[PDB]
Amino acid sequence: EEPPPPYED
Amino acid sequence: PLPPGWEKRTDSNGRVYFVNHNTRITQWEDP
Repeated sequence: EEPPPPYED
Repeated sequence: PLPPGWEKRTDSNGRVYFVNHNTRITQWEDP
């Protein structure tokens, strides 16, 4: 149960 | 080792996740 980080550099 | 449409990005300290620029997605998974 972990979130992914959002794609935004 | 990634086949690069994917790029190796680590999250701040440890962990690498494979991220694709074309689909614009960050995955913990290696295809």
